[PDB]
Amino acid sequence: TTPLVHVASVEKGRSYEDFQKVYNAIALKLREDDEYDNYIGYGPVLVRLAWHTSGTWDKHDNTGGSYGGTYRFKKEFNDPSNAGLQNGFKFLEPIHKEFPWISSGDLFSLGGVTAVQEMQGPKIPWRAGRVDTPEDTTPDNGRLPDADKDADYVRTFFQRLNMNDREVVALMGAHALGKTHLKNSGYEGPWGAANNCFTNEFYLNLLNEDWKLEKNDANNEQWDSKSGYMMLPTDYSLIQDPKYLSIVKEYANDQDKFFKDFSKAFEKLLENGITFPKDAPSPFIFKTLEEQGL
Amino acid sequence: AEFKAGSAKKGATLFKTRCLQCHTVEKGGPHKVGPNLHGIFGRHSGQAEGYSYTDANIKKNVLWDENNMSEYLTNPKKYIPGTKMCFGGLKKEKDRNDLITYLKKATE
Ligand code: HEC
Ligand code: HEC
Repeated sequence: TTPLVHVASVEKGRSYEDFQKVYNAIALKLREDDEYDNYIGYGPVLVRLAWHTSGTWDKHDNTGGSYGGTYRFKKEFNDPSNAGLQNGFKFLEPIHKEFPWISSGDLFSLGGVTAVQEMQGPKIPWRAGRVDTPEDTTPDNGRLPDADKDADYVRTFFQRLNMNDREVVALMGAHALGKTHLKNSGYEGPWGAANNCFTNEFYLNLLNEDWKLEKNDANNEQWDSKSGYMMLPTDYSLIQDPKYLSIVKEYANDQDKFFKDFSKAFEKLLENGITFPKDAPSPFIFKTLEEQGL
Repeated sequence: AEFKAGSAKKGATLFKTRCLQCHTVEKGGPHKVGPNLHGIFGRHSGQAEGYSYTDANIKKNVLWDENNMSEYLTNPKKYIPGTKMCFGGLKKEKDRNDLITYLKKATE
């Protein structure tokens, strides 16, 4: 008859205590398997995983998005845009086996929320209820952003995710986490030095480092600084565009502000495409391990 | 925390894998993301000449020794709230002892 709607349905009897148990499981494994990627740990790749699985959404026909958890299928799993994400998938496998009742999309998104919180970032309210959909619902590759582009490209790309200037700049601050790996994306290097702590370092480095546009070993160009950091062409476009620059500057000078906006934008990202019943529960705000005397 | 002598070799590996990213240990070595650590034991926190410390680190005004260093490395932000050093900490005593045994030697 007409267009797709995805209704949030949380499994019977499953509530906040259940999901907090899953959060804890991820947070614990994040601490136990700490050697990954030269001790950066799996936090950054989990955040990138939550973003890539949600970022396939197209607001115009409601295809893609985190709802269906389709990254588990071949086509999306092998999207070149997802090179390296297999690591986050493997990290979460045992977790899913311990908690078989949680949906795939619910697990991928919760993984990003847990990683952000456990890396001392802002609390990200989260809502359960994503439901696995058949392989046929797997979007084709090509929906994630190219990093070799400019501000106009970034702005129009994010319009497809219903994101505005503020939301775009805030979400990009996640690049404070982890690093680019030449074998994965054709780009190499960290955006900063505090790779596994969620801060506003991305904006600070963008504004305070001396950047030089250079070719890397994969023959792509990236902006490099003397400190050994890098910025993708799309990251640097945030100080090339005037509108974006003003927001970069305000986050560079106010982390609490960045945190609040990032929290709102990341949850929105994670919930795009999802219709939540009006009688559905208020979003959950999980306690960190630290907050549990753990 | 109470330091107990350990393995300098294993401590060297811990340092290389967990600290070198941001710190050098040789005398006259350069500051990097973090302060060069030569002469760290016996000096007060935030006194490395030429490095821009956080306000919190300097105010801790801790005269570094093997014991409070062990306490610090167990949970940096906990011991010095607001420090900008990004590091969750070495939770195992054995790990902290091997590392400090090495640091005592490498810096000395
Ligand atoms: C960055 C990602 C770092 C890693 C990894 C480690 N350290 Fe660090 N350290 C770093 C910074 C930026 C600072 C400054 C803190 C501030 O708030 O100003 C420090 C500081 C220390 C100190 C105190 C030095 C002093 O007071 O003179 C010590 C003793 C220290 N760091 C030790 C150390 C060790 C042994 C590490 C690994 C186990 C280690 N650091 C990691 C940045 C980074
Ligand atoms: C809110 C999350 C988020 C957003 C939005 C985001 N990224 Fe990232 N991105 C990450 C994280 C975290 C990593 C670090 C992954 C790691 O260390 O394994 C990352 C890594 C990457 C990498 C390196 C991957 C590798 O391992 O080589 C590329 C390239 C990249 N992002 C491009 C982009 C582009 C282009 C955009 C949009 C213009 C974008 N990212 C938006 C979270 C995000």
